[PDB]
Amino acid sequence: DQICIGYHANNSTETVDTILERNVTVTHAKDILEKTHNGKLCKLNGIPPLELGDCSIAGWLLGNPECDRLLSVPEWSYIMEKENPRDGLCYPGSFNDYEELKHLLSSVKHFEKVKILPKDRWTQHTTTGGSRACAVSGEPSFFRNMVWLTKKGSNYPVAKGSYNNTSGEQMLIIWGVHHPNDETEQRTLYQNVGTYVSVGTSTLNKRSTPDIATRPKVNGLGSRMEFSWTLLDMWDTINFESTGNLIAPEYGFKISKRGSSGIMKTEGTLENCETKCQTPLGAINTTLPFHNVHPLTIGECPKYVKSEKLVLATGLRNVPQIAIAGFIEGGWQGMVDGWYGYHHSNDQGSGYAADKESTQKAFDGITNKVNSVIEKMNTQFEAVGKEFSNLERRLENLNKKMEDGFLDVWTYNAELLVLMENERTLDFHDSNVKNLYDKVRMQLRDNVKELGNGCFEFYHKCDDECMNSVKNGTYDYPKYEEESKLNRNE
Amino acid sequence: DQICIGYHANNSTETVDTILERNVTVTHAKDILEKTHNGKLCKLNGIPPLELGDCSIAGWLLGNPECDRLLSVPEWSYIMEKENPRDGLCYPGSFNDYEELKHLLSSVKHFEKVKILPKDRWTQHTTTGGSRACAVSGEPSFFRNMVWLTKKGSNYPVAKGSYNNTSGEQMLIIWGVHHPNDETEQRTLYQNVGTYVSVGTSTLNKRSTPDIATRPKVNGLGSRMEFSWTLLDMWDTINFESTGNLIAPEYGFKISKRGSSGIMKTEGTLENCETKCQTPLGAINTTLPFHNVHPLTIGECPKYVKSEKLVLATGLRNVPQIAIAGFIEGGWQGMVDGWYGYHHSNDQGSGYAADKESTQKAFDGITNKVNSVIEKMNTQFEAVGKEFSNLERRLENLNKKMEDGFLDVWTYNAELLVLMENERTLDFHDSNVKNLYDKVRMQLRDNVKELGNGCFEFYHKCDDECMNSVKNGTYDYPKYEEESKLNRNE
Amino acid sequence: DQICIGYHANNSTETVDTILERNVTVTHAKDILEKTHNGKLCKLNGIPPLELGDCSIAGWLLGNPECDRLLSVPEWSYIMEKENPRDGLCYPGSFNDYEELKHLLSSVKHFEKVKILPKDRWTQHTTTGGSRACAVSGEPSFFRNMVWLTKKGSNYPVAKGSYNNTSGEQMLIIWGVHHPNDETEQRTLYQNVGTYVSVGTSTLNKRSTPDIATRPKVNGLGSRMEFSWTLLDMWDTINFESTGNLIAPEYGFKISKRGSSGIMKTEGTLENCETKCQTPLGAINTTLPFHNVHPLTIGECPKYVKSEKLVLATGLRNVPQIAIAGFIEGGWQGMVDGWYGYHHSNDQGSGYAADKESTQKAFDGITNKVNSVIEKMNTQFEAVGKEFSNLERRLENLNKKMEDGFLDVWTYNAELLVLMENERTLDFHDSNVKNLYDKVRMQLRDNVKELGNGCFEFYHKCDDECMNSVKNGTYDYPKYEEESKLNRNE
Ligand SMILES: *[C@@H]1O[C@H](CO)[C@@H](O)[C@H](O)[C@H]1NC(C)=O
Ligand SMILES: *[C@@H]1O[C@H](CO)[C@@H](O)[C@H](O)[C@H]1NC(C)=O
Ligand SMILES: *[C@@H]1O[C@H](CO)[C@@H](O)[C@H](O)[C@H]1NC(C)=O
Ligand SMILES: *[C@@H]1O[C@H](CO)[C@@H](O)[C@H](O)[C@H]1NC(C)=O
Ligand SMILES: *[C@@H]1O[C@H](CO)[C@@H](O)[C@H](O)[C@H]1NC(C)=O
Ligand SMILES: *[C@@H]1O[C@H](CO)[C@@H](O)[C@H](O)[C@H]1NC(C)=O
Ligand SMILES: *[C@@H]1O[C@H](CO)[C@@H](O)[C@H](O)[C@H]1NC(C)=O
Ligand SMILES: *[C@@H]1O[C@H](CO)[C@@H](O)[C@H](O)[C@H]1NC(C)=O
Ligand SMILES: *[C@@H]1O[C@H](CO)[C@@H](O)[C@H](O)[C@H]1NC(C)=O
Ligand SMILES: *[C@@H]1O[C@H](CO)[C@@H](O)[C@H](O)[C@H]1NC(C)=O
Ligand SMILES: *[C@@H]1O[C@H](CO)[C@@H](O)[C@H](O)[C@H]1NC(C)=O
Ligand SMILES: *[C@@H]1O[C@H](CO)[C@@H](O)[C@H](O)[C@H]1NC(C)=O
Repeated sequence: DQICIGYHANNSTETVDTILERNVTVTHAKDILEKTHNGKLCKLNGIPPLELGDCSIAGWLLGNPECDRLLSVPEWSYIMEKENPRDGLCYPGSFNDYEELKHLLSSVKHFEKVKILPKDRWTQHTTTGGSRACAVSGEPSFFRNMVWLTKKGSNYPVAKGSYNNTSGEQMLIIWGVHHPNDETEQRTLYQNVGTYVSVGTSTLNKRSTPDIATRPKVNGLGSRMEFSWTLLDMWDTINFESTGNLIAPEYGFKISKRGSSGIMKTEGTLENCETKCQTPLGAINTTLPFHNVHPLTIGECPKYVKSEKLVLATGLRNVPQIAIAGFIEGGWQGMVDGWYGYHHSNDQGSGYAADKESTQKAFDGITNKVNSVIEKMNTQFEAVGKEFSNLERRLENLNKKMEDGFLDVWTYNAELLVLMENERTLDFHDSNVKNLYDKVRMQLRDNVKELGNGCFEFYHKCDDECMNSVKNGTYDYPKYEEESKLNRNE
Repeated sequence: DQICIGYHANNSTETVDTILERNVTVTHAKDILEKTHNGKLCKLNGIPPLELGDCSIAGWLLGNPECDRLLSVPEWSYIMEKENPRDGLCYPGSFNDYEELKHLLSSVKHFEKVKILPKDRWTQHTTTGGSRACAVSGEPSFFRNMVWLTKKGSNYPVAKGSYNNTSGEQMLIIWGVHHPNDETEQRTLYQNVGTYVSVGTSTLNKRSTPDIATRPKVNGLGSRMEFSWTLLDMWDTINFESTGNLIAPEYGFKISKRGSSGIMKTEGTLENCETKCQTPLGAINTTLPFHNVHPLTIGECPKYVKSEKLVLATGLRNVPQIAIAGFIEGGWQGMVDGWYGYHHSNDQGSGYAADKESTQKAFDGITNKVNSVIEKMNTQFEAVGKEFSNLERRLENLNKKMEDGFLDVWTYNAELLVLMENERTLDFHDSNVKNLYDKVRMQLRDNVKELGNGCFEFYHKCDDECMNSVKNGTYDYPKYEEESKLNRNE
Repeated sequence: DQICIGYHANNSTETVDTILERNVTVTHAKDILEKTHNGKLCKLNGIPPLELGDCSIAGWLLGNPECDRLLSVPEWSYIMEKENPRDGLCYPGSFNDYEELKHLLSSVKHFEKVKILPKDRWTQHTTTGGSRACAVSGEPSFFRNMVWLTKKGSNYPVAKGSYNNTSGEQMLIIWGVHHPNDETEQRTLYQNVGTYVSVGTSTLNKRSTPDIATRPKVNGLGSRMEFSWTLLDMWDTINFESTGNLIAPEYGFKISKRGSSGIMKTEGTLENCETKCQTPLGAINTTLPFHNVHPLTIGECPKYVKSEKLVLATGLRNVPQIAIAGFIEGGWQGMVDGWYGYHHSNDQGSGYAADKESTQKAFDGITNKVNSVIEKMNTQFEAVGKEFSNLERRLENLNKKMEDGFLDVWTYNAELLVLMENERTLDFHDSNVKNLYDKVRMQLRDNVKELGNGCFEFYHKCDDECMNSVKNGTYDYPKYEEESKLNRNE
């Protein structure tokens, strides 16, 4: 008769990394890093994004004639913009606080265009001005959401306009100021020199004066146009007053829906698909705590790491070599129902077996460990992306260094955690096997003979019921004291 | 004769969490998180705070007529301000670089008011202006710390004034510019059109021109007042010059004391205590590495975590059940003098004991562990809290993201550290018990018989001195070697 | 005849720190923190720095007469500047966006000065102005890279100038505006009142008006000069137009070489030495992952921490005290071959030996642990250091807070890592020795008698070949079973 204690081995080729060893083959493993994507731009939670195409945000809001497909725009989940859009400001100029406007748009999901100043109200001025830069079918034209005021006859009276925000939400209003190239242009367009443009709300007070100077020609013109924006609160009034050089708004954008959104810089096209996580390269469908696809992401997505491999060991170490010995020589390829178990060879045949309580405890421990590593990570809606102007380099560097530092910290945390946990579980398995061996040895006492390979040779004749009692921890030592004593002394 | 090796158990119900198991009952535990406060706003280090009430910082510094109780304020530890103060700028207008001024006030603990420009020196102007917006008992009034200059007769001469900073410390000076509603108001107040206000120091050069336009009525007036502030260095001069629309200062604020302070947004009223860490909800009396009361604190306070439980295990696992058995079947409820011990049973009675060396070593190790966990955390006087305007949303988002990232980093660190250290301790105790058993077995050798439940049956007769020796570590094997061989063979 | 198992001891006094106990003496240890430096300012990768001396960046770029040595500066690796330089703006004034220019200079390694507007093209103006502030050898002078335009006779015509950037790279151009003290000075210099300065590029449009007011006297003058700068793109034009108060540039700075440089604030002088890492206190010459010299470094430098000691244990605990006993009583001073070994004593002699397999496994384990700790840290180039004005205190506080937080996080990480891995290394060594003892006992079975101090006593007579077989792992139990059974019973 004979009983042996050993562990389980299979044909797996999965390897993990520990703090003491590299490339350790294991029976089972779990990957906690996602490295794949579908390479497509899809809908987020069932709502399609807003595809700007070759247009810019300023061109969309101002009403560029080449962006006429965006006159009415439905609800969106995020905005897709090209890195260097072509159709922006057709008339050369600037746009004050552009990055602030984009950041505000990062948390707006829908707009509603409202006619706040009808074009026909300017009954004392000419409202049909145009330029060759914003030309449609050769003929000169202008922005579709703005009105250009010009003298009627040889008179430019004071232009006054007001609007009381009775819409129901905050309103975004954009106006502009014209900077001509020479005094002849100023006198031909506005008939007076020394003009002003005045805009004032309950919390805003701005006055601007045109600048007349020769400038390098952009898009064929030496003139410029400066645009400004404001947010009109509910039940608040905006006033306009100008003696010349005023580009007046005809529409105002009301914030109809609010939420978490962002601007994605991409050159692709929307495709028919759905997802819950979106990256500039493609969507992610995963349930793991890490990924290394792209730092910029929109939606509820796992943390981003600069790691090419993060594998948690779950099973034992694969050292399969092997009367039949025990755990000392190596693992077993015949035990296919548990991690740790027994092996017996008596008169009524032989065979393998598997201990239940120890395997259950080890399995529960490993499951708790992996769940604790996974669920201890906070996931929220992250839309990390910001634009800075050419005079805001220090702020941009600060933002970049902050993101880089946090990324490095989390990379170090994940790597060290996995490296140490793999070593601990590998030692845990050996400790469990040794504990089972010690328990069996203590329960058997002097009635058996050790062999040095994890196997015990019995002195008495142990049948199947006695082996079952041994495996279940119900061995009756007194029942075999007299029997085993005779052979031991002989 | 029996001598058993075991550990201590009690009737505790405290539970700790490890990385392999959850809700593990322990004999002793230590809490390293505090979740309680007294809910009272009250003194920091013996210095009462500055309670503004319904007044804002701008209203206090300018001298709003509704804040006359603040015209002479003593030392303070921190400033208490409401979220939306009611008595600020009685005259509608704006304040330039308001948030920078508040940040500067975050490091000032006392002000001294110095009369730098007496009201009676303006002998060629009228210095009794007022408005219905700032009215006391119905009659018009004005800010108590500034002078409104108006034409005398029908002339407004050029106004000049200067001050040389001979006070011994840095001084804060505030001036304002008036923006009328129409030309008639400008003519009846200053008699001139196209005026300027010039303020200049060694490192400052500012000139402003009033803007005349129709604006929505706030507090009944279409006019606005714009205020600016500067910091005048020691032995430096400030120059004022204006042809109209100048609100001139009468007082200056010199920084008498400097230190660490802050602005707390609460709606409560000062009460009586003597604390050292203040939160907007209440005070904290703690000696623990962490807390979860409120993020924004003033003083030296523990690190803030988004954790509801952080308990460190400092004792053994509580297995209640135990002739008398050993550590195989569980712990003892009758050994009340230590962690690891013995239990002997000879003809002269049977009682418990306690090994002192092992218990002392384990106690020292656990104490060093907890002190290493607690004492490596750096604590310092932190006054987190900053303010941003409507046109600085990117900066606000950057600040919030930085604070949140650091908070999650520390949360993960603390939770993982506690989870691992609990397993380390629970394995340490079992290893110590195993080592004690192994040492006793090795020094006893063949003279005893094992029983598999943790204790030994003696072959000779062991009196009290022999048990004292085996506990001591000076058991004499040759003394009983001949006697032991006699009964072992039989 | 007996054989013992023990470990290695020596005369070292190195000390390490663990999490359960402090001040542990180890046989071997590794220091991973450098605390030393040369104390000199040297050349980075063979390229000497730019020594500004008593000059500022503005003084060097504008051409202060005292800073006449920095007119043909060659390529540099980093810039050395003083905290309060003496030779800056000789004529009192300001410099708009000075900090942005200083930040841009941290990514430029060479400037080429090209003449864009020669001083002789101003045929209708006087270009020989000067002041007593910027005086050389008593006679008045001015900046060497700037031109002061004044009236010729009693006329100041419209001054126009332009330049097309055909140099081959981006250009840095600096201009200025003069602010006089009284109308008499303005009439004496420019003959016109109500002048302007206009500067325009493809993406820039600026207009300035002189300010005439009485100011405190700095350097003997009540007048100021305001300087501004731009970055001209390739194939772009800059236009200058002025009716007065224009300080036109004569040279433009071409970015000839771009890289990663920085500005170091020091009061020292350059010395003849080479280095790869530079700090304001000296140069670092290391391979270690950490240092604690100075937070601000330029080059490839280890991470900075606030620790005074970081030592990794790579050996055993030094407990030297010893028939010869084994590992129960202490280490051995005579077994200088490895870490773990045996001592044998038979009739053919006695001596010490070592087990090569276990020692090698432990050695590669410790080496792998050390390499894992050191190599996982990411290093790169970062010229840490930024400047902020007096109105940007919140931004400076944000930068300081972020840097301090990251430094604290990394210090905590390194300290806890060192403690836990030291503990695990000591436990590793103890477990290895115990495993060797268990292996020998298992292989030798009943032919030997245990003694309790790590030594076995053979029942048979074991010669040198049998001892070598025991060390080898090929001890033949049946070959000695018959003889060993005879002596044991008697
Ligand atoms: C571990 O395996 C990887 C590939 O799986 C190999 O690149 C690396 O060199 C291996 N490491 C060692 C120490 O053999
Ligand atoms: C704007 O409309 C609201 C609601 O009708 C009204 O209360 C408010 O007085 C209006 N504004 C003005 C300036 O009349
Ligand atoms: C995403 O993965 C889940 C697996 O949990 C699967 O059920 C689902 O169909 C997948 N969806 C897509 C769009 O691939
Ligand atoms: C263990 O299994 C044996 C099988 O022979 C059975 O007799 C015994 O009652 C079992 N004991 C327990 C506690 O399940
Ligand atoms: C642990 O106990 C708490 C309450 O004491 C309970 O809320 C929680 O669900 C328990 N966890 C498990 C895994 O049983
Ligand atoms: C201001 O006073 C100091 C000393 O009181 C003096 O040195 C300085 O010259 C004064 N300033 C002026 C402009 O006179
Ligand atoms: C126990 O050991 C100590 C050694 O310090 C000795 O002084 C004492 O006498 C011993 N006690 C007994 C009962 O042997
Ligand atoms: C330790 O012994 C070595 C001999 O190998 C000797 O060189 C060294 O000086 C000794 N150190 C001390 C502190 O005794
Ligand atoms: C550890 O050794 C150092 C010597 O470098 C000593 O200063 C320190 O006090 C020691 N630790 C303790 C706890 O005494
Ligand atoms: C500047 O020079 C480039 C070629 O070097 C030329 O193409 C461009 O037209 C020039 N600029 C102007 C305004 O003519
Ligand atoms: C720097 O360290 C290296 C170590 O390899 C050494 O050879 C070299 O002389 C050192 N140089 C200086 C300047 O210390
Ligand atoms: C010991 O093992 C080595 C294997 O490398 C073998 O060559 C040698 O003969 C063995 N010697 C003895 C005495 O077993």
